[PDB]
Amino acid sequence: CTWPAWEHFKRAYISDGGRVIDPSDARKITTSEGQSYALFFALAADDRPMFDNVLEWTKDNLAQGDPGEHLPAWLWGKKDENNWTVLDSNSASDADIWIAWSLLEAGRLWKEARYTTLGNALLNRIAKEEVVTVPGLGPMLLPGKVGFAEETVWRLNPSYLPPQIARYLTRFGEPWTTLQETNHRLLLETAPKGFSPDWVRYEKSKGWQLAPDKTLISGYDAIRVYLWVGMMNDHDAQKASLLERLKPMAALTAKKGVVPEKVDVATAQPRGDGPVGFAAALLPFLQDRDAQAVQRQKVADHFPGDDAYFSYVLTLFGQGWDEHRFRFTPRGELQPDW
Repeated sequence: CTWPAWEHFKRAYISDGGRVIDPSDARKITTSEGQSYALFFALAADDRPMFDNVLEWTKDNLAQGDPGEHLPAWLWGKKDENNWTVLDSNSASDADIWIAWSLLEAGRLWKEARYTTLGNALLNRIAKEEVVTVPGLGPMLLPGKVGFAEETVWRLNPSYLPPQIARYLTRFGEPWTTLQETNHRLLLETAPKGFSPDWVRYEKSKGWQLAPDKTLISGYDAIRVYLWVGMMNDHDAQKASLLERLKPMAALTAKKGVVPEKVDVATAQPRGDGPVGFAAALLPFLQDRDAQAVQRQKVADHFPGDDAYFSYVLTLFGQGWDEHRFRFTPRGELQPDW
């Protein structure tokens, strides 16, 4: 009853103490993102021992022992020859959200009230520290607790709140009820050519900043937008509207046979070939049987090695969903494959 790609990921990328190590950083870093993804994959795999191992490392080393009182620091690793510690105390809200959702779903599915308590506390802390009311938009999720909000300009990351997780979180009331609506609009309104940006700015009295720009690109963050949308349950009434908006990414991938590495959000111009992780990330997204099969062949023949954290986690998400390793319900709950 095992998931072999996850078994190997545990052996090759997760320390005995429970931290996900990106081997491609000289500092041998752990990110809150790596931890949150490990929590999700452990829950999908019905792997409570690794879930607890990862969670305990996260709370003690990223959150001063209590994510309910401290948002996890996003970056941890080797600072000096003699000091392995937090490298950046700032948060990353995509990770905070995935941790909170994974805690709530583990508490529900494993019937363990402590996961629920910690997830509820973390979710309230996310709301307190990195959800703000933006004039003209309403409540929005900032990419982190500092550094993305100023008096007249805000910067958002469309990949940071998967639509199905937003749908799930509405069960806890405001601000999650309204955040689901503002997130849906964010995804539709900032993809004027059908490509979602890594990062997008909103300016007071001016609206979204969508003029052509070298930093307004569908790249290594925005690839996950298409992934999240593809993994929505078909009975979520809003999946269709998101697939329709983002359909040019599917058409471009199918035409080329290769997922582009970067696409200019304002002009739709592609450049570069994405890594195997981008191929896997689009498996749930591509609705055409043939285009999907072309990417499936790439993932099968170029499966990521032990030196490729990013392509590996994208592959666990996309190939995992492609292999029915997990599903989401129409409300964004985990539909486990146990």
